[PDB]
Amino acid sequence: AAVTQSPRNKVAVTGGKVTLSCNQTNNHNNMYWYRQDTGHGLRLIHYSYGAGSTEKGDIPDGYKASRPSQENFSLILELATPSQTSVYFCASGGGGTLYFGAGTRLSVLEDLKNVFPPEVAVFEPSEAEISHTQKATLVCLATGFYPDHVELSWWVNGKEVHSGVCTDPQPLKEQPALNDSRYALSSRLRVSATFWQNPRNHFRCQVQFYGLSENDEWTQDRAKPVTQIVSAEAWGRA
Amino acid sequence: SVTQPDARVTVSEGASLQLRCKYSYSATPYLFWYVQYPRQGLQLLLKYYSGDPVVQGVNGFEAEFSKSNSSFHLRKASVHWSDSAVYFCAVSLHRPALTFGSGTKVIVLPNIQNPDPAVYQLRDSKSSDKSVCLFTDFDSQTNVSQSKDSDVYITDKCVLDMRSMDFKSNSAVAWSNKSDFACANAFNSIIPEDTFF
Amino acid sequence: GPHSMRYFETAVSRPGLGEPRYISVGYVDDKEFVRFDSDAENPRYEPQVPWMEQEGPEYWERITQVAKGQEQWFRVNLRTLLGYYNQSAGGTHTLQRMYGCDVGSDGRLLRGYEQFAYDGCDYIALNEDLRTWTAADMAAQITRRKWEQAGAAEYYRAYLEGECVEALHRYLKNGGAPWNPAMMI
Repeated sequence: AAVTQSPRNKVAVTGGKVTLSCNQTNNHNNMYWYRQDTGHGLRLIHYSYGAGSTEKGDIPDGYKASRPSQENFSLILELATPSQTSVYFCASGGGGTLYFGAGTRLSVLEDLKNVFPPEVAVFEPSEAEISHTQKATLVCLATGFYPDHVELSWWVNGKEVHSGVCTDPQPLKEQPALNDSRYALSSRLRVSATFWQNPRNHFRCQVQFYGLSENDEWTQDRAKPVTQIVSAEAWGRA
Repeated sequence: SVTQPDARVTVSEGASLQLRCKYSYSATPYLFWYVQYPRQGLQLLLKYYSGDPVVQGVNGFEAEFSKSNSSFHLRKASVHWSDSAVYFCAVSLHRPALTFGSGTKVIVLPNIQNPDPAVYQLRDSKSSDKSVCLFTDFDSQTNVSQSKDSDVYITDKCVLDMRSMDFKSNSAVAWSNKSDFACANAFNSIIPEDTFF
Repeated sequence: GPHSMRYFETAVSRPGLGEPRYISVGYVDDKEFVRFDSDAENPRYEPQVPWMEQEGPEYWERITQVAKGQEQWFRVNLRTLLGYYNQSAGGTHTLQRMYGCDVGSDGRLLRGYEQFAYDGCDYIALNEDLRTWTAADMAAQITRRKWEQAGAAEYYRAYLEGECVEALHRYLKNGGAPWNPAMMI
C-alpha cells in the first residue's frame, strides 16, 4: 500500500524507549495509530488532523504521538511495558475511510536474555503413508524460539511453494506454566509419492526469525539472537 | 459503541455465513467491514452511510443495514475455504476516527471427500531416533484433544490443499522426547473406529 | 425557574492567511461561561466564569478535543458551501452553528436548538419537533434533502434531550457535529 511502517518487528525491553514510525504517500490529512489484542479487537491510541496535530485516542496512556509533517505519524513508547506488547497498525484518513499498513509486532520482555532463535527440523514422509495414500507428507518442526515472531515457508528446488501446505496458526507454549515460555511450531508439506520418490528433488523448510537489532548490546557468550533464517532440509529417496 | 457478539464462527464449506455487528448509536453512523486474512493487513470489504442499505462487496460478500435492528450484518450465500479469516466491523459518527468491534474469526471446514483416518510416524531427515507422529486424512468434524501429559506436545487440526489435484485434507502433529513416544498413546482424541495403524 | 444552555460556533475562512479561525463560546443561562479560540497561543477551552474553574483537568481536556474536531468539521463544510454558492475560494466567508437547550423548573427539556448560518444569513435550522428542518435557500434545500434521508435530526435530538439537559444541570452547581457524510452540508 501507500502506507508503510517501520520497523515491522521489534524486540523491546522493560523501561526502554520505543518509537514506531508511519509514512504515507496519499496526502491524507488524518493519520491513526491502533493496537490489536485478542478479545479487544482494534483499539485507538492516538490520531492526528494534520501537521503539528496530536489527539488522544481511546487508550493513549503509556504512548506519545508526533506529527512532524503531513506524511509522517510516529508513536513514542518512553517507558516500555509488557502490557504494550501487541500488534500495532497505522492508517491514513482521507475522508472517513481508512487505509492500513502491514502492521508491527512488538514484544516487551523483562530480560533480553530470554530471546532465542528456533530449532528447525524436517521429518521425512512415512513409507506406510506412501504405500496407502500414494502421497507423502513432510513435517517441519521449529522448536524453542522466543518470542513468536516467526514466518514459515516451504521451498522445493529453490522456489517458494504454497500448494499442499498448512502451517499452525499459532505456536505452542513449550512450558505452558511460565509467563516467558519458548515456542514450537509445526508445518505440513504434502506432495505425490512420485514427486517425493524423485531423488533429484530438494525440499527445505525455511523459518524466518525476527529478534534483536544491531544496536542492542549483547553480552552472553552465545550468538546474538538477531533477525535470521534457520532452516532444515531433506532429499528424495526410494 | 460497537459489538460483534460472536467471537468465533465454525462453518461447513459451501454453507451460508452471517457475521453479526450491532452499534450503540441514536443515529446512522459510518459503517465499515474490514477483513484480516491470516498474517495480513486490513482490507476494506464494503461501507455504508446512506442510500441502499444493502451493500455489495468483493468475494461475494453483501452487507445489509437495518436502522430498526441497529445492525450491519455481513452475509454470504456460499462460503469458500479461502474465506477463513477474521472480520472487523468499524464505526464513525462523533469523530473522524474508526472505532472497531472485537472481531470475529471464521473457520471454514472443508468438504472432506474420502476420510481415510490414519496415524503415521515420521523420522528426522538429519537424525533418526527423534520422530513425530502425524494424524491425517480424517473427517472435518473431528476435533483434537491433547494428551494431559506436560512433556507430550500436540498441535491443532490443520487443513492443507493440494491445488491442481482437487485434494484438501486435515492433519495434526504430535511429538515428544519422553521415554515412551509412540503414536499409539499419542492421540484420547475422538479418533475414529476405522482409523488405520 | 427555567434555565438555558447555548453554544455558538463560528468559522471564518481567511484565504491565503491560513486555515479558518474557529471560535466556540458557551452560555449557561445568559452568561458566557466557556470559550475556545483557535487563534490563541495555546488553543483550548477556557473558563470564562469563576464557578467553572472548579472543574477537573479531565473535563477541560474532553471538551477541548471536540472543538479541535469541530474545527475540522467546519473547514470541510466551508469548502462545500463555497461550491454550493459558486463562490471563489479567494474570498472570506463565515459558517456559524448555534445549538443548546431551554429547560424548565422540573429540569426536563423545553426546547432544543440546532441552527446553521452562512455569511450572516440563515441557511438551515432544526425545527421544534427535533425531526424536521427549515431551509432558507435552494442550496440549503439540497442540504435538507440528504439530512432527512440520513436522519441527521435524530443525531442532535439525542443530545438535546440527553446530555444537553444533563450538562446544564451540572453547571448549575453554584455534543459536536456528526461525521456521517450524508449528515454534512
